[PDB]
Amino acid sequence: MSLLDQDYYLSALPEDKRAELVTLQLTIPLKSGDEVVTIDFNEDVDVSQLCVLLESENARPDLWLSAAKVFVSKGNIAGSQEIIRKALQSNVILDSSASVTSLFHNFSFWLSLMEYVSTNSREDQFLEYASNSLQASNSLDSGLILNGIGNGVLYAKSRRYDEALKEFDNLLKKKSTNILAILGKAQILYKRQKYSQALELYQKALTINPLIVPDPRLGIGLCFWHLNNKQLAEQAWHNSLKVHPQNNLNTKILICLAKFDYCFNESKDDDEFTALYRESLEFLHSCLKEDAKHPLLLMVLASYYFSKEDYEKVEKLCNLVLKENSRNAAFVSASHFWLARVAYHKEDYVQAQKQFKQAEDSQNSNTLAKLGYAQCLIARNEVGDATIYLEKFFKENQDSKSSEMMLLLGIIYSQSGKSYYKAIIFLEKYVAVCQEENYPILPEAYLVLSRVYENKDLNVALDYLMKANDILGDKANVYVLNNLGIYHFFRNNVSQSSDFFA
Amino acid sequence: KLESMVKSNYRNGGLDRIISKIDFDFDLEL
Amino acid sequence: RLLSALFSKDNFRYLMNETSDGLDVNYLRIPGIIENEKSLGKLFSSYKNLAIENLHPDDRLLLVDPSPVFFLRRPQYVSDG
Repeated sequence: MSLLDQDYYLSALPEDKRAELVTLQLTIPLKSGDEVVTIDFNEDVDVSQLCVLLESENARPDLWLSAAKVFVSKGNIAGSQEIIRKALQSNVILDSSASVTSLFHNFSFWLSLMEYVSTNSREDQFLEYASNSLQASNSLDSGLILNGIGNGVLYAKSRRYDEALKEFDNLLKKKSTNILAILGKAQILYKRQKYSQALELYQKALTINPLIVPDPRLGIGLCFWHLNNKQLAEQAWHNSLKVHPQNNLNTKILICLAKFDYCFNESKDDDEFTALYRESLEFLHSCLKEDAKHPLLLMVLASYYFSKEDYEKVEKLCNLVLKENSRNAAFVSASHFWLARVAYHKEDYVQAQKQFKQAEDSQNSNTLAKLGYAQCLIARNEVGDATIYLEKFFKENQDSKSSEMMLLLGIIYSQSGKSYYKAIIFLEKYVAVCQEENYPILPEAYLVLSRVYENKDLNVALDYLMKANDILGDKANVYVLNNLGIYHFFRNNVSQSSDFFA
Repeated sequence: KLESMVKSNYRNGGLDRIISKIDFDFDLEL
Repeated sequence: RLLSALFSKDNFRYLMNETSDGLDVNYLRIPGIIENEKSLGKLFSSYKNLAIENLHPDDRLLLVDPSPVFFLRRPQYVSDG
């Protein structure tokens, strides 16, 4: 078949869009007349000398902005800002219309956006710089739709989603072929958790432009993850990596996470689990040979090293991530959770409970941190406190499928005795969730259910005891057999009772 | 039988021991 | 081990929130959208020559609904004769 790569959509496009759009050499006419100069961006192009030459020759603003874009690709954000400023100082822009000055103001706006993005810090200062540049551009030329796109992006960064959505509605009124408007709308919808609504926009953008940056396939894979079709997500991410093999390590990280999830939830045997887990570790390490300080990779490796009893290195990585990415609360929550898990072996119940609470406060979506908090409450013999916390969490999250939480609730209520009905409900929910997940149902839940049903239904209790015995197999104990025999004796099953007693 | 075959140590809770049985050397900075 | 099983169930669900770095959109990222002032319009009109057919078959497979039938005509107004 036809190879799926960047060259595929290169050949799909006409040769005008193939070579010219990716030229690393810029042709600049000279002020002397027909003389021109060609400077290759592969070589080390100096910003100051190039700007001085451009000002002397008074070249078209397109060349200035193209050089700025290339220096952006080089990462020279300061150099691109210098290019923009000296272009504003150039005679061409001063003698041109206000439209060119507005376009360069919007370019400086994009420069501020990239400076904020590349650092994820000083957000207010760069946002104010970008806002001032965008306001100047709009005042100089308000008819440019790029000013509206910049306004919408500014609203999105300040979480003014309604105004950005209105701006994208206006852009859709102007034209429905605007790819950037589609991307911004889909980003806002994903931020608003409208995964499917953003997914239609992702598909439309991908169909319109398969070579558009940012990659729509990243959002499509996120939606497939939200729609459980993670296999298609991985396939689309592989296609994106083929199209974008550079500066897209996040796709490889997502692929590694998907492989780890598949290994956890699909390995049919221990040997297959080991093979898949080691392959995922090798792929993660190969990605780490490019970047060795990525906080998410360290957090992921912390799980493996905690499973390897390397708690000291887990603490080192957690502290390093906390120092680097304290802005991200999710990393703080994960580090606190792992510190509490490490201290659990040390049984620092007060310290582990405090760490679990801090993890919950950092990121409330971390259910595991709350479950560890409840477990630590149990460790400190806080039966009532753990019960109250668990009831609060369940009543706030009645739709959450925390099977172990429901099992613990059932056990606590069985110990209480008076709340047997909630215990039955929670144990049945745990049984159903385990059956849906194809996970081994704990026979202890069956024993608790039989104990509860002793005073309600001997038939259901006996059936649950039989199910627990079938799960145990050779693990049947003396108490289970004695209770089965007593059940059959009460059922007048003399033969079965005698066999169970034997 | 794949439903019963998949039930093994990691599902039973012996996942940590399985990871301990998998040894790998990283180029750790810390 | 109960918390280990809970982690295995959860895996890295809530850790994908930071991975949204691909959602950010910047104009300068595209190489050829800026080389001319109207390169945006040219590239928006460069893909009008392309369609779903020109998409790669594997990328077409990525277009999954969240075939024509012979008995559903498209309406007309002048007919023929």
